[PDB]
Amino acid sequence: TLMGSLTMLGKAGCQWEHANTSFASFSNVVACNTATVTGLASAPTEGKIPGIRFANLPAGDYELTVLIFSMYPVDAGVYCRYRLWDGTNFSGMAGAYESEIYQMTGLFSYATDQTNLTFYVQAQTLTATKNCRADITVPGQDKMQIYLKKL
Amino acid sequence: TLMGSLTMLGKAGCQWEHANTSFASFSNVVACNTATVTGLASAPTEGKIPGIRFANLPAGDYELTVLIFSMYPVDAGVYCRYRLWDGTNFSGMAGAYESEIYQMTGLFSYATDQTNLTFYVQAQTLTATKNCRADITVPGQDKMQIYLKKL
Amino acid sequence: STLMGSLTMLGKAGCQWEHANTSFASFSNVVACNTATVTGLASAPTEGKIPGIRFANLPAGDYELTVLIFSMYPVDAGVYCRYRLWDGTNFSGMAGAYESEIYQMTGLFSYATDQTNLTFYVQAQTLTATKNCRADITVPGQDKMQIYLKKL
Repeated sequence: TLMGSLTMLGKAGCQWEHANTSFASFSNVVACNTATVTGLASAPTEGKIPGIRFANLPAGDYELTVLIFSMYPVDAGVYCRYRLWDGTNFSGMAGAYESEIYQMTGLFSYATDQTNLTFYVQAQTLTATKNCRADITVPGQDKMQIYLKKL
Repeated sequence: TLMGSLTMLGKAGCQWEHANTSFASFSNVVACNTATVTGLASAPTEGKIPGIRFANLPAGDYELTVLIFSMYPVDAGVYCRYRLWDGTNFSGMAGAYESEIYQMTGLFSYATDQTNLTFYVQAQTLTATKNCRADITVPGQDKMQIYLKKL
Repeated sequence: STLMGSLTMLGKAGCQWEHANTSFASFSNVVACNTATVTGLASAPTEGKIPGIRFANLPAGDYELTVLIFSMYPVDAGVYCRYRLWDGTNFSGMAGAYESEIYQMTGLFSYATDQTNLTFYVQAQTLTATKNCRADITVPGQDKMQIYLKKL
């Protein structure tokens, strides 16, 4: 069932955020721990970000789960939408407003074998200049686990 | 294993609500898109609602997942309870108060093969006349994905 | 079957667990709670009627642990509580609450070798000393707790 997984332990400085009003992925942050991967999974070519890469994935139905402590809008009074994104399709949209997100789940289907397939956490802020954040800065506490189940 | 799935893409006017103080399913809204189904799944006989039907389902243990952006109480100051319901048992109860639900998960088991088995999202308001809502009115942003896994 | 086992506890007046540990801690036995119902490999935790599930044995592999519970929350306004799933060695599925509730937790756990006497716990931590974090299933016919482990 487990196609692959990716685990990133918290580390000072490992915080992703942007104020894009359109959905956008996060980008590499040098301070992050390298993620440990298993199975068919690898780090995204974009580097240390909330995401997971499958160089090869067979046709089929998949459930993607992101466990992250945690994601939230940085400022009060700001609404942030988050989604899981494979470059083409999205699933598992969620929102945060003076609140946090700790888990996202998405359903994805492929009729043909995939190559170089990356799943991303994306976010959009509903107030320009106000950031949406994914935060694993506290060692020993914060953690991200991403894993893909073949159904 | 993925027993079946049901996907409805968002569309203006496709929102469900009621103000029942007893748990109740939502009812057909004609503006909604026709859902697409895979595997053993079909649309509820009640029509375009948050739910999924299995004309036949083997004995077994099953995890039901509902991904939906989004469900919320229409008015501020109003508490809404939501549950997953198979006609006999409930699972995965959640609440909302000036807040949203994006996902629901339930565990259901059957000792014998089932026929005409429908799973429903149900809701109950804690203030009469004040509605609980499920809302997929924004095309390209909102979507409902319901799927059942055999454990 | 990938369902290694499950544990179910139906709501009952007085079945509420709470503490104010500033460090992550499990809950302890509450006498007013219903006894749990279990399936598969699972058993009730040796600590008693608590948010948790026990696996007297579990083969090496990868597992997803789900807790469905209506509900967990900080007792007081203005207090932040963290919850996490714990197997005595590692944690997963950390969640938080603040004038809000938790209804589901999910964790990913892996074992390179066969496990014996393995218990999974819901643990909590308050960020305001002396202010309780609670798991509440005191309403009969409405509240309940379902815990289950799936082999991946």
